[PDB]
This record gives sequence, C-alpha cells and structure tokens, in this order.
Amino acid sequence: KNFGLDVKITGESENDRDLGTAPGGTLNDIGIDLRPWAFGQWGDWSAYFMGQAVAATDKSYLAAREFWVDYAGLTAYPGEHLRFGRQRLREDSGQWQDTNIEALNWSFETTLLNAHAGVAQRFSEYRTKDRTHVFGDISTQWAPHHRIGVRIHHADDSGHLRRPGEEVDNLDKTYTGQLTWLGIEATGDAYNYRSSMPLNYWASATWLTGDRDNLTTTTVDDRRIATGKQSGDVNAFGVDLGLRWNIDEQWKAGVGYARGSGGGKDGEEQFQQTGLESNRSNFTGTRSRVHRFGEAFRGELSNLQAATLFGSWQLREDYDASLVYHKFWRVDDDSDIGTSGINAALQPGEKDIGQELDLVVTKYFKQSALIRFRGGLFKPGDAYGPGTDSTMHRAFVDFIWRF
Ligand SMILES: CCCCCCC/C=C\CCCCCC(=O)OC[C@@H](O)CO
Ligand SMILES: CCCCCCC/C=C\CCCCCC(=O)OC[C@@H](O)CO
Ligand SMILES: CCCCCCCCCCCC[N+](C)(C)[O-]
Ligand SMILES: CCCCCCCCCCCC[N+](C)(C)[O-]
Ligand SMILES: CCCCCCCCCCCC[N+](C)(C)[O-]
Ligand SMILES: CCCCCCCCCCCC[N+](C)(C)[O-]
Ligand SMILES: CCCCCCCCCCCC[N+](C)(C)[O-]
Ligand SMILES: CCCCCCCCCCCC[N+](C)(C)[O-]
Ligand SMILES: [Ca+2]
Ligand code: NA
Ligand code: NA
Repeated sequence: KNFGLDVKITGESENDRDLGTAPGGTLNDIGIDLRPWAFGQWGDWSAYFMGQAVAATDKSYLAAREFWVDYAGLTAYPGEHLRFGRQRLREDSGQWQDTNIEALNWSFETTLLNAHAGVAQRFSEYRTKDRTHVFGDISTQWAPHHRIGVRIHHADDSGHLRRPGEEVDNLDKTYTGQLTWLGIEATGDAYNYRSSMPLNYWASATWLTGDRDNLTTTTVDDRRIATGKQSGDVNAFGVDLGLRWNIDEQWKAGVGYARGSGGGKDGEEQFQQTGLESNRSNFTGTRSRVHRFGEAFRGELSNLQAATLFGSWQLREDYDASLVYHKFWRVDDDSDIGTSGINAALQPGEKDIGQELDLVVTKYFKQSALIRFRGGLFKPGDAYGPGTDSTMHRAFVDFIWRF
C-alpha cells in the first residue's frame, strides 16, 4: 500500500461561539476533505506525503499536510526511528502535542522504555516571526499497562505579538518568550479503548516556568481583536487526573479532574499549553477521540478547573458512543480562561464557567468508512453573566471514506 485516499465529508454546526453576545459565532456548513497520501519504504528509509484538498461552504484550499523522511537504521530497536519533515507529533493525551509540524523528531519506543526527543518549528502551514519547540519524554512501563514518565517541553519565541487593536487569526501567536513545561505522568491504560484492566487511569502534574508575553483578546464583530499583552515571569501548574471503570468489554464510565492554574497581574501563575496540543484523546476509552475539555467549550488548560463524568459504549469495532459531562470553573475569577471554543466575555468575580454534555457516536464500516457525530452542548455559567443563550453547541457529522 504505497498510496491511498481519505475522503472526509463533514458538516459543522456551531451556535453560538460568543453565547449570543456578539455578531458572529455561528456555523451551519458542509465540507469535503480529500487527503491523498504516498508512503514509500526502502529498508531503514521511509518517506511519506499526505496532501490535503479542502472545500467548505469560501474555505477552499490545498496543503502538504505531511511530508517527511524517516531513518530507522541508527539502532537495531524497531521502535527507534528519526523522523524529519512536516510530521504528526502526537502524544496520547493530545495535551502537549497533537499537530502536524516541521520537526526533527527522534522516537525510541520499547516495551519497558519510551523516549522522545525532538525540535519543531513552523516555516509555513503549506495551505493555499517564528517559535522553536524543543521537547522530550522518557516513560517506563513499570508494570503491564502501567506507565510512569517525565516529559519536557521548551518553547523559544524571541518574536512579538499582535499590537492592541490589531486582529488575531488562528495562525497568529498568542504567546512569546522562553517557557519550559516539566511534567510527571503516570497512566494505566489511560487512552486504551480495548483495555485488559477493570480500571484505567491517568495522572499528570506539570510545572510551567519561564518568561512569557501573551495576548489578551476580545471579539469585535466575529474578529478576534488584541486588547493588550501580559508580560511576566511564569510559575504555573497543570494537573489532569482520571479514572475510567471498564464495567465490561462494552461499557465504560469514569471521572476526570484537571486544573490549569490561573492568576497574576501579568499571568504569573497562569498555566498554558504549548500551542501544539489538540486536547483530543480516547480518555472515554473508545476508538473515537473526544475533546478532553468539551467539544463545545474546547478548554485549554489555562486558569481552568474541570470536573468530568463520562459514560461510554464500544460495540466490537462497529460502534462507539461517549456521553461526557464536564463542569468548568476558573481558578482566578479575574483572569481569562483557556478555551478554543467560546470567545464570550467573562464577568469578573465569577468562577462558574459552565457545564457541558458531549456526545460522540460513531458507526464504523469495513465496507474503510465511518459515520461520526461529535457534539458538545455547553450550558453557560455565571462567569458569562445574563443575556447569553441558555446553551451553545458545536456538532459535527463526519462521513469518512478511507481508500
Ligand atoms: C450540515 C449541517 C451541519 C451538521 C450538524 C450535525 C447535525 C446534528 C444532528 C442531526 C443528525 C443526527 C444523527 C448524526 C449521525 O448521522 O451520526 C450518527 C451515526 O454515526 C451513528 O448512529
Ligand atoms: C527526586 C524526586 C522527584 C520529584 C521531583 C519533581 C518535583 C519538582 C519540583 C516541583 C515544582 C515546584 C516548584 C515550587 C514553586 O512553586 O516555587 C515557586 C516559588 O518560588 C514562587 O511562588
Ligand atoms: C518531501 C519528501 C517526502 C514526500 C515523498 C512521498 C513518498 C513517495 C516517495 C517517491 C518514490 C516512490 N516509489 C516508491 C514509487 O518509488
Ligand atoms: C525526494 C523529493 C520528493 C519530491 C516530491 C514533492 C511532493 C510535494 C508536492 C507539492 C504539493 C503542494 N500543494 C500545496 C500544492 O499541495
Ligand atoms: C533519553 C532521551 C530522552 C530525554 C528526554 C528528556 C526527559 C525530561 C527530563 C527533564 C529533566 C528535568 N529534571 C529536573 C527532572 O531533571
Ligand atoms: C506521579 C505523577 C502524577 C501526579 C498528579 C498528582 C497531582 C496532585 C493532585 C492535587 C490536585 C490539586 N491542585 C489544587 C493542586 O490542583
Ligand atoms: C460516574 C462514573 C463512575 C461510574 C462507575 C461506577 C462503578 C461501576 C458500577 C457497576 C458495578 C456492578 N458490577 C459489580 C456488576 O460490575
Ligand atoms: C443544525 C444542526 C444542529 C445540531 C444540534 C446538536 C447539538 C449537540 C448535542 C450534544 C449532545 C448532548 N445531548 C446528549 C444533550 O444531546
Ligand atoms: Ca454571536
Ligand atoms: Na531502529
Ligand atoms: Na477503556
């Protein structure tokens, strides 16, 4: 299989990203994502290319999603390889990195020890100032399916931010500086959708230090507008804890707790994620990756506390369903929260961000095809005040064909 084609037909429904407090924030659009790919393997050499042709109801583009060359001949370890090019950098939680980026990444994956060491930097986004990311991890499977690892991420950004009044696109920097994340992780089939254990867990504690400049934004008629900048020394903490009960081979239910520290005049104790994260994982124990902090809220571990309750059902490799409840609060009731899904203004003094009920339902067909519903229903809390819509939703219907 030197080539193939993924055809994703998606329908997104977004109402309303600003909770009905600003013009914009709505979507009811369809799109086609055509991802031709080319994989070649000549011994220890392996080259891959994935293209992307997207047309949505406007947003019409072409991109080189992945383009890498890989060398596996440094060591006899079949899990050891050096990947160079625009590659997928993903760790199981999606909380450090889950993105396609030009990187020089070294993997060493053995049953007892896992180790990664890479450098990533965007030179383009290959669609129709910069940041250096330096990272590494070392984990040990101390007991079957039980892991304990330390993870490091450094972001070097000598760049600058959009000035107050200017608009901020998604391709823009929201932060600069020198930031080191040092995390301690322990997992027991944390993201294993087919687990041999009645209990799965994840437990992560991360320390963020450094110098950081970061944007403070607002929304002005569907446009993200820079309102200023926080310039400080960072000393922040992030935590994610979860327990998943595998009631049986189909039924799962679990609890989660995460906290991304918040606060400080210039965000001294405000935790943040690397900016390479997707926050998508199989934390509900299904094949379907669910947004860890709601499909609607799209929380980013930054001045955020999240309590999660989830129920899931996986039928063989045919069906999966995940019902996810989250309650969101800020740590500091005068700081902004990390969210990629809600841009509505927050009323100072109010900790209660909201509540969310997510449903992810997928039907798989070997017919190489899947029909997925990923939807978040967010109930705005007191932090967003009165006048807001009683609820917000983001729902997607994906129809994927893999050839
Ligand atoms: C083009 C409009 C944007 C799409 C918004 C999503 C529509 C939301 C709800 C209505 C459809 C409900 C059924 C979803 C579906 O077909 O997937 C479920 C299926 O995979 C397994 O039962
Ligand atoms: C050998 C034992 C392994 C455990 C070592 C891993 C834990 C190390 C450090 C935890 C980071 C805590 C940082 C303490 C801190 O908040 O100091 C900042 C303070 O000066 C400002 O309030
Ligand atoms: C920019 C380098 C990575 C992109 C290359 C895409 C992988 C295919 C390599 C071309 C050779 C194919 N083959 C096997 C037919 O010889
Ligand atoms: C060994 C060198 C391999 C050369 C193959 C080059 C493949 C890249 C294809 C460019 C496609 C870019 N885009 C954006 C138009 O899709
Ligand atoms: C064996 C190559 C992998 C190296 C990856 C780096 C792992 C992170 C360890 C950071 C060191 C911090 N400290 C204070 C714990 O020593
Ligand atoms: C061995 C790595 C796992 C460490 C995770 C445990 C973190 C401590 C839990 C307390 C959470 C409370 N708080 C307020 C600090 O967020
Ligand atoms: C809210 C998420 C946590 C729910 C998990 C509750 C534990 C499983 C209860 C089922 C126990 C019955 N049993 C023994 C037949 O398995
Ligand atoms: C025009 C399309 C409208 C899409 C409506 C879908 C709302 C998202 C539902 C999230 C799941 C929560 N639940 C269980 C209450 O349905
Ligand atoms: Ca609106
Ligand atoms: Na190797
Ligand atoms: Na599971």
